[PDB]
Amino acid sequence: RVRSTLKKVFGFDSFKTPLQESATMAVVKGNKDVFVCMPTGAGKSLCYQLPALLAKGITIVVSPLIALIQDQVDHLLTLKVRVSSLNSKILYVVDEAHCVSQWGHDFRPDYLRLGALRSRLGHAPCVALATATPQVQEDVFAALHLAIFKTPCFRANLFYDVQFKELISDPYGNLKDFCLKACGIVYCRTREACEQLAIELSCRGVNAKAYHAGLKASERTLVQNDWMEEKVPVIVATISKANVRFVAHWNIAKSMAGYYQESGRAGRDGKPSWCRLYYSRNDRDQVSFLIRKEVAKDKATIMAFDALVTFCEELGCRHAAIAKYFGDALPACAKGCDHCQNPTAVRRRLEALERSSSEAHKREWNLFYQKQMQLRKVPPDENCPLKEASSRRIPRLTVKAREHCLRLLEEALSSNRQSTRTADEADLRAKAVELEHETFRNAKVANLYKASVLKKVADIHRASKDGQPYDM
Amino acid sequence: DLCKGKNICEHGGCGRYQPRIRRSGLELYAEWKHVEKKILLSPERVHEIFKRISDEECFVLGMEPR
DNA sequence: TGAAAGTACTTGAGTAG
Ligand SMILES: Nc1ncnc2c1ncn2[C@@H]1O[C@H](COP(=O)(O)OP(=O)(O)O)[C@@H](O)[C@H]1O
Repeated sequence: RVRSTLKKVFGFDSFKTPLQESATMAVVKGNKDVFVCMPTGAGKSLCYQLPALLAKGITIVVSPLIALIQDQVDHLLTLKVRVSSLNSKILYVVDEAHCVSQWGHDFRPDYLRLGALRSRLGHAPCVALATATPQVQEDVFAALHLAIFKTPCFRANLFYDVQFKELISDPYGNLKDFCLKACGIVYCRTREACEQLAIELSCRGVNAKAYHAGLKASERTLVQNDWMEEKVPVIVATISKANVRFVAHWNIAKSMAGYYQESGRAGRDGKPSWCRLYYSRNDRDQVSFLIRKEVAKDKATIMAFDALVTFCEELGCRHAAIAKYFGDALPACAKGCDHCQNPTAVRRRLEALERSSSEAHKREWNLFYQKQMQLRKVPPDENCPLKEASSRRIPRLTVKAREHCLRLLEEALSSNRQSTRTADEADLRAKAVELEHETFRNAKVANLYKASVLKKVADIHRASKDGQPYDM
Repeated sequence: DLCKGKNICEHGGCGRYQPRIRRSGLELYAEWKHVEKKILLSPERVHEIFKRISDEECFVLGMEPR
């Protein structure tokens, strides 16, 4: 029943995107894992629920988003499908490839269970379903470790363009005008993502409704259903229509594929949806701070964010850059990209940004130093003569460094023995242990430890030169 | 001080917005941001605005009606 | 050439799935 299932069973089979038919075949033929990556609205429910209807057993789906799981279950119930929501024939395939990825801003999971169920039914369809990007794609090929159904020219329904806030006198007014010359869903950075931006837009006469973590679930469902029937044209969301006149980002997204996913929820039919990106250097540094303190509390995150930064600052087509990022061939796309519509305008804008890049003083200098230095960034073997050698009270003080300082102290003690006739080496071992431990407890940073041991060895040399024995 | 930060008329009806009043010498201006843009607030207009304020709404402003 | 200090006002501004 690769195609004999038809729309009559659930709702679907019409070869939505002709390889959509093969999307069933890619599962029907059992071609291991097929990298299904298509623009939103592609009927992936046909791709990975038809085998769920046709599996000899179960086809457990990894759709973390419980609300998403329940919505899928009920929408398929409207299509008469034996699917059950286990969230909180089908029990609710490695679905939601962004769930196992931090780039799709969905790497917020827990154990296996559903994943464990999938590993149990590996004989049953093992599918992976908009993350086919060498960084992200190989992350799926490594972290998840599975044909690429990535769209050949991604999507030409978005008029990608980048406008810099520094160049614009009134970024709020500029985004209001851009929305005017175009429903709409807008994302941005944290620190009350919705509230302030939505208030400013509403003051601009463009009713923007907030969707934040602190908002009530009743508010969430009200704004969602209002946005469904065009009651509220503009909805602001943090990370949470076939028209979607604007998906502009006031601030940069958390991850490159995160930005792709947040801008990829437009044009269900394929109608143009503009889509614009606003970039700020201060925003770049702030998010660099955030990601660095996140990874501190891993290098792929900073590498991909730098890739995003250079993508927003490169002289070339945005679709070409995403092909470099998503691994596709040359897009060869017509007008609809900022460099495609006007290379000169993009080059002039980047040049203008480069030219315009340049108690309050305390915090200003602190932020400057942090932003300008951030971008610039073993147990004792057998017989180490150190007291509590397995300690790290002094940062970046390697045990080999401790051994070297101890050897400097030990040759100092040997010279003191040759000059003052100390007892022997057997108790000199314990004496060196005590001296090094005292120097350890009297210093905090590594340089301070080196300075203190240098001062102590200078004092030992002074005592040896004086001729008196090195007393306590 | 409490009422300056509200640019939107919530409470009661009149869901419309409130302009920014800027004084240039002897002239007032209602610089409507985007909801034309600048209108020289005529004193007859402010007279019409003020004549509608209820007694409660002016006594709370400190101005006794009588 | 060679007034100046306290209180206004007047603006833009400002953390998660
Ligand atoms: N093969 C098809 N032919 C015609 N309409 C379809 C087809 N497949 C899906 N549709 C409709 O498109 C909707 C999209 O479902 P979904 O699987 O969530 O899309 P997406 O690929 O973006 O995940 C479905 O609810 C379905 O009703």
